[PDB]
Amino acid sequence: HIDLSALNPELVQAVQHVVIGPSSLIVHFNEVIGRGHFGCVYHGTLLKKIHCAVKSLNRITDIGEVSQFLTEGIIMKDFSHPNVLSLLGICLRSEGSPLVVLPYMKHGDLRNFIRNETHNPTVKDLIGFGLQVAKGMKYLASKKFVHRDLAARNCMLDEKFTVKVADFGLARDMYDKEYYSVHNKTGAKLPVKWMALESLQTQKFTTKSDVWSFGVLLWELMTRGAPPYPDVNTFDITVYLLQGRRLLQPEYCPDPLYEVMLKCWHPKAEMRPSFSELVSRISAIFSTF
Ligand SMILES: C[C@@H](c1ccc2ncccc2c1)c1nnc2ccc(-c3cnn(C)c3)nn12
Repeated sequence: HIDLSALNPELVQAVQHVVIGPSSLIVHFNEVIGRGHFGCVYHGTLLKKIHCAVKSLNRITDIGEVSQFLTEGIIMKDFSHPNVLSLLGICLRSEGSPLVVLPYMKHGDLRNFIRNETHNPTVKDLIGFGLQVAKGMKYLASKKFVHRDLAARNCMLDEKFTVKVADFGLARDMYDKEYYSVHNKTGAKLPVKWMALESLQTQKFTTKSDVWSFGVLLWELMTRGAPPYPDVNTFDITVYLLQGRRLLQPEYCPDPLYEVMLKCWHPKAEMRPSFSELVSRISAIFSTF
């Protein structure tokens, strides 16, 4: 049972903005539409009816850890961009951890979308999806918000095929455990194959290490969702990157686009482009298609 007296009254006042009454929300616990480490995602509907995705946090059973997760993710309510996933609200209730309510994404996550063989997205489709991610990440960087887990699996597609940068703030979790590894300095599960080299070394995350991840994500798009470095063990990813080695050019990636990737992986964080700069580069490349 989550007691709001246990919640920092500081937290109560930010949460209050977005709370959803339990009678305003219907959840179908028999309809799992996603699986994370903190809980499952269910089909819900929010009241004037709205189809939505209900993220459970019930795996987080400690009130203090629940309170810290809310504290860190609540700023989410303050963001608004067509390429960034929005928060519909938070449903506190009678027993168990809070439910987080997000818009329903009709086409699921981006990686599964492009791996689907009937979809068979063209090079131009894929580059366009990449442009959309660049714009959402441009917005988040302007807010000084570091994502720390950008990857194709962590972006969603709505009914209009608009890409939403997702898996951040209150929607943060690990939604595919295969790509998180404890073989890093922290000892905790991390997406080591999407991480900038200095992140693996110093354990720090910046907008510049997001740029690095965006490069890997571009690579994923052009390979239609192939796993990065299938041949590099999680034990070797750091030294591999130290030796100057990088993901290879995808068969159907335009030479100009590969150049952008290499840039995102420059060893000197300050030498890598900004997202504002990436939106320009990639737009011009898309336009020449
Ligand atoms: C709140 C949850 C969510 C949101 C909307 C959904 N709409 C429809 C269906 C499921 C949904 C799940 C969410 N928020 N950010 C993210 C980022 C990635 C993923 C994910 C799930 N599986 N895989 C392979 C990736 N989920 N995710």
